[PDB]
Amino acid sequence: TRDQNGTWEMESNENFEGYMKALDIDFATRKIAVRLTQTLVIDQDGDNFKKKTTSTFRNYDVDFTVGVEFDEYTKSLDNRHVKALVTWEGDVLVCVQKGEKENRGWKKWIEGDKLYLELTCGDQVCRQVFKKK
Amino acid sequence: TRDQNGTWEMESNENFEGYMKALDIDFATRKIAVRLTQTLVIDQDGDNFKKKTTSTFRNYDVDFTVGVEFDEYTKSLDNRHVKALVTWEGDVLVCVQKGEKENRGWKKWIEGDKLYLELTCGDQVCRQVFKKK
Amino acid sequence: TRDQNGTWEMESNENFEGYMKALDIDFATRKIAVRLTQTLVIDQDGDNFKKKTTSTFRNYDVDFTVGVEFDEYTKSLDNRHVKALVTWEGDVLVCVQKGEKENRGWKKWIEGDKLYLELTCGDQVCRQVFKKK
Repeated sequence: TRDQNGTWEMESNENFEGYMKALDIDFATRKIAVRLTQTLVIDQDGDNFKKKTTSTFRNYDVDFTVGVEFDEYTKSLDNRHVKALVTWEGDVLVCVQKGEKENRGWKKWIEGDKLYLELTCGDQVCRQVFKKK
Repeated sequence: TRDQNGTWEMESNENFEGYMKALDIDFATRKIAVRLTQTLVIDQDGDNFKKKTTSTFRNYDVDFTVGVEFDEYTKSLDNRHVKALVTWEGDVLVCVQKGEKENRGWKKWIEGDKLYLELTCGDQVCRQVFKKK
Repeated sequence: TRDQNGTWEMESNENFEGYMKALDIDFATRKIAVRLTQTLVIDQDGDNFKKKTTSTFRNYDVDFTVGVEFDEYTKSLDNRHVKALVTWEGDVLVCVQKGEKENRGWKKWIEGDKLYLELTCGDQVCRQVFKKK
């Protein structure tokens, strides 16, 4: 309970924009920091502390089952809650995002050794291609 | 010498926001770059140069001893000078940050494999949880 | 058919600024997202998906030959096109960037185990020091 010697990786975070706003800090810097995850390296020898804070952007996670409508909180983009439904269309993974936005969803399909992802939102359509590593 | 071939890690950086202000660049975009550290990989083949610039977030280091009041310059928050005093209250590491802000401090305690950090400034409290790795 | 379980690195993608503006988000956050590349780790077990998207900076690469004037599109700063010519002045690597800004260039020289970089634009000069690793 008193031994902080360790590399610590951040897993959550609460009222942080309010803490930065209370510290007299502006939009941008607040808008960056909300997208970062910190890592604390603490070297403690008795009463002596050495702390290092490393930042590396807020990883984003999504979990779903094909055919099971689930709640997708679309952070790192537009902090909205959307009901997502993933289905198989051949080998193309098609998704509908029921929420505040109309015509919100995406389509993803594998062609050979590459993954193609088409993002649809209203009138704007985003096509994305990924490379295997 | 003319041999710049090497991985170079940035150690300083002066008048850089002013350099961006002269380049016609605005607040926000400047507020990102001031929080970045670059690493240059220089590959020299005769008179041919190959440079790669990798950008990560700046790590911050703090060293203190509980019971010894020290001056903490909050470079990782809102560039302020505070006289900080860290004391043990049971097994909870409590800190008071005497400065321009009232009720400014933090508390840290280890509970199992997780680190809990509460940041207090006036009426705003920021909760952060870290996991051991 | 159907086993995309694998680490994917972003290589192309299409219209992203229009998609981000349509998602009700902009200003600071818009200026950052255009400079990031994501990598997706997909863990698929039958009909169960676990996806994690970790992001980093897109990084900038430059290739040139000393004495050969080339067209430099100055991204990661203020998106301008400058005619750049890099020449040796003793042991100082000097570059002139002919363009919209006057007296715009940089100089680079090795001093011991450190790399020194002075960035000049008009009246503002940015000093940067790198250490070899």
